[PDB]
Amino acid sequence: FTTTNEAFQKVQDAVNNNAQALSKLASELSNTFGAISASIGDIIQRLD
Amino acid sequence: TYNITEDEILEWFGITQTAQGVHLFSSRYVDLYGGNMFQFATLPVYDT
Amino acid sequence: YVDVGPDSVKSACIEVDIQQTFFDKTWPRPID
Amino acid sequence: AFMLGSSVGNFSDGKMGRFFNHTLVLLPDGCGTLLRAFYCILEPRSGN
Amino acid sequence: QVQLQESGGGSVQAGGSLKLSCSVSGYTYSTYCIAWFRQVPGKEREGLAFIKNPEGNTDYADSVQGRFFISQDTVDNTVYLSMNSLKPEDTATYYCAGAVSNWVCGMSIKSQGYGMDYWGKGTQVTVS
Amino acid sequence: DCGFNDLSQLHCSYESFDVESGVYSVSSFEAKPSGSVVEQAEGVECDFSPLLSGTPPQVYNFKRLVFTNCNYNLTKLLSLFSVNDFTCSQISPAAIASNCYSSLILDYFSYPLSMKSDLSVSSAGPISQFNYKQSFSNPTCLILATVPHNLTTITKPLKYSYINKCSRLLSDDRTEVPQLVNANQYSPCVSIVPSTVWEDGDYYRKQLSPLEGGGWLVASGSTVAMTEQLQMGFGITVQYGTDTNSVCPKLEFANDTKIASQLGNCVEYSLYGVSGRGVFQNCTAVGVR
Ligand SMILES: *[C@@H]1O[C@H](CO)[C@@H](O[C@@H]2O[C@H](CO)[C@@H](O[C@@H]3O[C@H](CO)[C@@H](O)[C@H](O[C@H]4O[C@H](CO)[C@@H](O)[C@H](O)[C@@H]4O)[C@@H]3O)[C@H](O)[C@H]2NC(C)=O)[C@H](O)[C@H]1NC(C)=O
Repeated sequence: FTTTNEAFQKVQDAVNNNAQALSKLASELSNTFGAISASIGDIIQRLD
Repeated sequence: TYNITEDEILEWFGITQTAQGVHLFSSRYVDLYGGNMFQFATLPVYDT
Repeated sequence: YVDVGPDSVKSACIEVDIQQTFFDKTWPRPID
Repeated sequence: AFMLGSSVGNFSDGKMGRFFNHTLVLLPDGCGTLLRAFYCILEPRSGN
Repeated sequence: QVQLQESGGGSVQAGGSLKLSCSVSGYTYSTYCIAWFRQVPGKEREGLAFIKNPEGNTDYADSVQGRFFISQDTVDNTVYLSMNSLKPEDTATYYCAGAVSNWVCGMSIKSQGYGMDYWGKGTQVTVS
Repeated sequence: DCGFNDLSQLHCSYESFDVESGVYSVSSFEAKPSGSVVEQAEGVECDFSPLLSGTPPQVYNFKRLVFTNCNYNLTKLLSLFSVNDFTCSQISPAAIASNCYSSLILDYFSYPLSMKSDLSVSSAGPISQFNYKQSFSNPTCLILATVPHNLTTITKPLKYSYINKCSRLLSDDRTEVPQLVNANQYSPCVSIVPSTVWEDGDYYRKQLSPLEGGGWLVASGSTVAMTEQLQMGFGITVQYGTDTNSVCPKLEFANDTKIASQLGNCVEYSLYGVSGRGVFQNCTAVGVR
């Protein structure tokens, strides 16, 4: 059940696809999209 | 004035200029046996 | 304006001998 | 040891390397046991 | 909330020595400066000295420099004002003063207390 | 009523009164903060005293103060002055006196209010183009104030001096190369122009060494007459991710805002310039201390 086994690699690929789907959601919360901060509390604190 | 312990080990020093002044970095006082440089002084020099 | 100390009172500076060719050795320590 | 500055020119006899206005100077002292940093005007002394 | 009270005032022969007290209360933070003033009747106020609390360093005005001495008890946080070798020109009401900040007293005693926020009741002194 | 209930928001989406067996996930319960934690510098205050004594320099020799690892009270400083104009970018005028930063920079000079329109980067003029320019990245504030009569120790200067030309004369002696000022930097011409311009329209020039590229540096200072009371300008810049300490306002030091007491429950935290919500735990040290 090593890396040379090509069906085992497909099993791992499917698991990795699940993980990447979740990680993009988790990682897009630190994006600012051009705002002064990616935190709503920071924006509320700093501006009017 | 900054006191220096006397030894014979490899050391790293660094200097940069920002709007906050002139920053001095050295390997001593934080990472003596590695070489990572951490700021230890900011001098009030504002002409570039 | 801090007081850096007593101004030096000597009359003449020591004689300095520039010989660049004695210091032209090559020991490379490149960034790694 | 270092001399740092914002304007540079030549001495009386045409030799390059004179810093004009306030100059930052970093000198070790104490047989390499302290570092002394100052920032001021170096007026060349006369004499031999 | 902050209360400043001067005490110890009285009349002594000119060229004598005297010491006030200025009880201070209502500070929740140790970063403040306390100054001494005097008011001669029928004129404007003018400052004498101040103490900067966390640092502990003190300064005095030109007129009474050296003649006066300021200090503070480490357990009572009360400031003093020691006069020595008093003169007839030193008859006035001594005021205590304080501020929210820590860096205003130097400008304050040289601008008759423009920056202060806290004032004491005062204590009249007259020299015979 | 859409927000009444879980079934209510079930119905308001699907736009219907007879939602099918639609087995949602619905909105989640989020924890409420049972406490608040604050850490900051203790027993040290940002020191604005140098701003109070002495002659304030011109716009082109503005003096800079840099504060880190201290507690500040900007309201006290602004109370001692008669505030004419007070405008901030990327920060609000109420926020600049109440937020935590890593470094605060206060540049002050002598400025006559007549050229208020020359301080914004828009409407370039001679001030923002040769004398003083604020960075476009960090949040900034700009203050125009007048010192009152009762404040004695600010020694009024003799006139309002300011640069109008700072330019470089190339070796061809034909081309003129303007020297624009870079944000948070002194103009290149401050080395030749004196602190106070003696006469409106004077000229200054110096010859640059070949190390500096040769050529000539030519500058000219204009003057605006004094006022009855001195008018000054303040520029404030704040930085966020630069120090391990912070510049914070002063609080009341009799509270229970300690990490070691509220260990394990949801809390607001304002450890330093950084703040948020979370749960703390005793835990083995892992980074660089
Ligand atoms: C941060 O700085 C701000 C700005 O100064 C500071 O708020 C100020 O607090 C002072 C506290 O004294 C206020 O001063 C008062 O002003 C009134 C006039 O409006 C005076 O009459 C008052 O003096 C009387 O009361 C004192 C006791 O309260 C007596 O001791 C005194 O002898 C007088 O009888 C009083 O001085 C000032 O108005 C405010 N200013 C503003 C803009 O709010 C704040 O406290 C600082 N923060 C911290 C944490 O230190």
